[PDB]
Amino acid sequence: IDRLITGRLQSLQTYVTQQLIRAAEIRASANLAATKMSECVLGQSKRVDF
Amino acid sequence: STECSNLLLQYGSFCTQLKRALTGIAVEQDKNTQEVFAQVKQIYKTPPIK
Repeated sequence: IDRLITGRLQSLQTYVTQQLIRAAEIRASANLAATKMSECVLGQSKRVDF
Repeated sequence: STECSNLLLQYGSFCTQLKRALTGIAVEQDKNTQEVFAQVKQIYKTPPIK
């Protein structure tokens, strides 16, 4: 049971760490979406290819 | 080694998750270089007059 506990804790830690990295990517995309609604929707961006 | 390859199957999909993460990384540098350098559609040539 300690072997299974260590294995499942390693699997859950891998899942939580990958979800943390993916949530950092989603947070970067959400900051980009907030910028692309403040500047594109709530304004007009003069940045080229934005 | 055959014995280590048999024992590595008991850990589930650790190697498959590692390969998926590295394949996503390797696709990601192709996407990075394409979004940095390939923003131009048609390739232009400099005339001989300089």
